[PDB]
Amino acid sequence: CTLSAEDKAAVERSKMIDRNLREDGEKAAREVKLLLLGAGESGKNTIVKQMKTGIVETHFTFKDLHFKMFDVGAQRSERKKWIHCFEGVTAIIFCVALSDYDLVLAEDEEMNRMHASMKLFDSICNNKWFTDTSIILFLNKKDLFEEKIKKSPLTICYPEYAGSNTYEEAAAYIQCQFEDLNKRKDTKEIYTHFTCSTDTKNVQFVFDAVTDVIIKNNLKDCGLF
Amino acid sequence: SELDQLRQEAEQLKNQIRDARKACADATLSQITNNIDPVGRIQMRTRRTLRGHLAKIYAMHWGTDSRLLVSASQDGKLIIWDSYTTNKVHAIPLRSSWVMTCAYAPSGNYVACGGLDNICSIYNLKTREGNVRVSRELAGHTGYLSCCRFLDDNQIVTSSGDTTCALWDIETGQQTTTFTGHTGDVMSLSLAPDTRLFVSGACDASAKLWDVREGMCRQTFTGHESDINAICFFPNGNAFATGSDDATCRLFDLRADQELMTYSHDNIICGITSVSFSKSGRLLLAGYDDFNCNVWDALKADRAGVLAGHDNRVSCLGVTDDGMAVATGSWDSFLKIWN
Amino acid sequence: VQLVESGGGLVQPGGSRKLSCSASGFAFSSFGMHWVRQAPEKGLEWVAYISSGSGTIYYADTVKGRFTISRDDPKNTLFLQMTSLRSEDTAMYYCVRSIYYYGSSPFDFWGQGTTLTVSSDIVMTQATSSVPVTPGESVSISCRSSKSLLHSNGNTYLYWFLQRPGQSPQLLIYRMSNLASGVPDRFSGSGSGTAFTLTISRLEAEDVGVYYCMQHLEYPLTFGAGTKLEL
Amino acid sequence: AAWTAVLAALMALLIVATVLGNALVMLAFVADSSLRTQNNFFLLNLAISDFLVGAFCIPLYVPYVLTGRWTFGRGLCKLWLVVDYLLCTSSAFNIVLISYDRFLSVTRAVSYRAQNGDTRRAVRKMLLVWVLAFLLYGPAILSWEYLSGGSSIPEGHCYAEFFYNWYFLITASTLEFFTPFLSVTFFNLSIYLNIQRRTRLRLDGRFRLSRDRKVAKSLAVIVSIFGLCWAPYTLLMIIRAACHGHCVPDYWYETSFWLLWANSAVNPVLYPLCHHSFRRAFT
Amino acid sequence: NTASIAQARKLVEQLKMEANIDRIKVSKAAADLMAYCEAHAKEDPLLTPVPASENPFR
Ligand SMILES: NCCc1c[nH]cn1
Repeated sequence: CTLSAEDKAAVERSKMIDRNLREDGEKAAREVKLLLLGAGESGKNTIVKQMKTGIVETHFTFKDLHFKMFDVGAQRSERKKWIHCFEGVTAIIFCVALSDYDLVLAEDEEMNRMHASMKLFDSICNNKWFTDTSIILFLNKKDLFEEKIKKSPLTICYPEYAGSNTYEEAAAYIQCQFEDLNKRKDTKEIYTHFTCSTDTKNVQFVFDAVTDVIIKNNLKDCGLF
Repeated sequence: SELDQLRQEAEQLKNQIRDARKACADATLSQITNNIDPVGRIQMRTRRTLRGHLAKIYAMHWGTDSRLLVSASQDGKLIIWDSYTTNKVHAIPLRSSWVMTCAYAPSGNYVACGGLDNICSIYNLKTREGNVRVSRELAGHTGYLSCCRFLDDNQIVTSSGDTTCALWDIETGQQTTTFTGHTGDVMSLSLAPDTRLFVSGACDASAKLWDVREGMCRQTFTGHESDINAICFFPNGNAFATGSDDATCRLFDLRADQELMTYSHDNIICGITSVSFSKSGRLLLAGYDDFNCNVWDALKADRAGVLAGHDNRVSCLGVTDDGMAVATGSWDSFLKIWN
Repeated sequence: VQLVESGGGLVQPGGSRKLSCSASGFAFSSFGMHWVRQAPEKGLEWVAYISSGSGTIYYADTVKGRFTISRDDPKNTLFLQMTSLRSEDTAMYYCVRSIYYYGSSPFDFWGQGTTLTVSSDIVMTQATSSVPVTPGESVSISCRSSKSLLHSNGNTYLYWFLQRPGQSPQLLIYRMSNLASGVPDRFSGSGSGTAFTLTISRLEAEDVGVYYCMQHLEYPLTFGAGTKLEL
Repeated sequence: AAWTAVLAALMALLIVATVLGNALVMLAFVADSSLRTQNNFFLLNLAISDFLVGAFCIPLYVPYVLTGRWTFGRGLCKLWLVVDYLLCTSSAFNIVLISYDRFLSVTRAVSYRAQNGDTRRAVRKMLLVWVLAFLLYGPAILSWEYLSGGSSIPEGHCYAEFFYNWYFLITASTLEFFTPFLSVTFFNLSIYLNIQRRTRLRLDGRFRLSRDRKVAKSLAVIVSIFGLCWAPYTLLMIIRAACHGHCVPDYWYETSFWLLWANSAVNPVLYPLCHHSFRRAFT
Repeated sequence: NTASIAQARKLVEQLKMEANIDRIKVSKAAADLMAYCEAHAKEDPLLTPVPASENPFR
């Protein structure tokens, strides 16, 4: 009543912009946001191949679910700054190569390529920003792991490991070491899996993991838990 | 041998600089401004409430008309706001959903945002087709762009997560001048009122003065003990203030090259994300991570007001050129104005 | 930005005809559409208007109930349906685009036009009809209104248009004090209260035609008689 | 009688307690901005209905039992009848809607996430349910008095409308308690089966096992408290038509009328228990 | 490592360049800040003084 003719149309334009922003937010709310993380030589291409600038994004659809992965492996800076920008994602897809047990980093040091992934895994798990976000661990290069342990013992990376030098026995000890880094067992749960090369299981494991986390989260906002 | 020689020479130079800084100190700001009357308890109230964003807000910048302001959020849109009628002027869909900085041209025709994609996109608000279009994208950086401020329509200074700052030419899209004096991630930059100098803050707990023409570093400050996330020039341009995660704010002058005053409180444990000055420089507003905002008297280093309108970490803070309005952003998708 | 209009011609009284406009080169959805017609002798009168979003439709008092205006956003085409045409429906209709926001310039583009021949409102009146100023001398075009066009916001919703001989109208100064895009600094004017003036300086040969005025404080938009400068 | 005054005081204490609990839920919602989910709104609507039914019906029915007769002239009580019945059916349909939403939570996993936090659908559903229960219960008993016209005593009558009837009560009981009970039981059983199958598939292909037990006991209590209270009242009104006053025990029907209130008295704690927002707002 | 030598020499040159600047006393800068604040505090800012009938706040 107290507005002019040009103001009453600006109000309508603002209302249309508000109507568009609301539908854009409702459309972006039906999408799954997954943070893709990994140390050096962690064989990331495994899942990226099956699913098909500083931050790279990949968008695929599987079983009427719009997944969006955001690779941050090309960002070489302080993680503390950009780590909070991903608060609220569904789950994290971390990758650890199994052939790193007897390899050293680019800088010749006592630090092993397998322990380097353990340091990054413990950090992202204990971050204050990531408290209830689950982790989907993909152990890459399962084939080369079996061949190398036959020629060289596992005592290089894990000297206290006393057991039979086989594929299943050695891989099980490595899996326990990464799963024991999770201090908060109650709030968050790790999902370990082996990267199938020829098979398409990887995309299926993420589907089972994402739907499981959503069910575990939908009940948290309904009063059952 | 040679490494130790160069290190001891650098240490001797640093000791000489420190002696020159300490010897040229007669008194502190508290002794000079002792007889100054206090501002008094300042009480502000929310005059306008903007609720157009659907995600966390990281940046907010005012225009030269004191009525239009731009805000960046994680939803992927840039919104022009009307502070007097709570209306939206333009909606700019962003290509990258992660943005941490926004700028407004002094003429009022261009808006630039940064982000984690290492690309600064120039948007033209005044078009002959009635739609915001991308003018030029600046991808000559290898780190996340954390701040950007327009020197003029064709020249914009953009600081990124890499140790190298840059000066750009929008018409050519080239890096004219590179500043390679920092050893850490640069979080924020503050242009001088004369648009000839600017002070940048980095995560190495140090600030450095730069020149737009020569591209060299003139002065270095090391008062803070943590990563400096916010910076702001005094209205005269004689000084500037910073803010780190050490729950302390300090005022660094450009003529004395020493810390004048410090702003810290015992009940403050959170960091500083935004810092801005009033039109006259008598009041200082800083953004805290304790879900609230505080006002500090620059001359007396005393708390004048406490704003608690937001319910999340207060990411950004801006003051109009006139001083007739003060807006504050936060991770809570609600914008408010105080006066 | 090009607005092409077609669909007009000779129609007997009592029939019906439809006009269409082809919009291209801009966002048709974000721009509101206006309808202005010009009598064969002189005079402009607003006929219809629709806002962005197929809402806020307004009509003129003379053609109330007989005209229907619709816009198609996907095809960027404007429609206008006429029924029960009378002897007054003899005017060339010019399609106008407008957008409303802070700093916007409504009525910034005018189409070429389409001919049509059939066999409490603010009133703008000006006695001056012709000006004998020779090329190279300053000119002054004054207009008056029935009431103050100033609003509580502080803006005076006054518009100035120039229709050169054999050309479409063009916006020179909007809001009383602001200049449109593509207009030289020669055209300028400032007026308060109910009296306004347009002070053209360094008159050129191209700056000829009929200068109109319009108020946008309230609807219906009403134009004025206008002054036709001679060269 | 002998201890009746003491009993009246105990009943009064219960009225105070229920209103206070509902008030606390209202206060938590007002103080905390984060209570903006479709579910929280449903729980609040349930708390609103609980406070309404309590503060309206109980203080009006108290003098009815105090003096053994209605303390006003006729027509005053019909309002009590309609509001009591309206708010009771509203609470029933509200718990039904909450059970349906919880069933859709585990079943519709991905699509429920976006639709929550949207308040328009929640408001529309809460309103539709309320107006439906109102139009179902109120006008019928309101117009049956004008239709029949049977008024036994100005003070002793108006206990209910058309109380001594088999058809109407046997029809209303199925809609008010039997379908709600069946729906809640089916939803809880389906949720338990789905979550146990999920846990078994995750274990085959701990702390989660403790959660399973938590959800199992919680879903079993919410269906039992609603069942153990509403069933006797719905069963007693049906047998009332069979034996017209012959069956009537000493004060069992009177306690049963209060037993349905005991469900509403213990309701806001159990069923409108916010998932984790009330735990934060309680501090 | 010649790279470290070059980096240290560049650092030494930068320190020498930054050491030639002329510094003023803290008292002079404080007095200038006080003057600039008190000068433009009467009518320019709308924060410390709160006038009425001209503020667009409502
Ligand atoms: N229709 C439920 C009857 C009732 C209400 N209050 C007590 N009993």
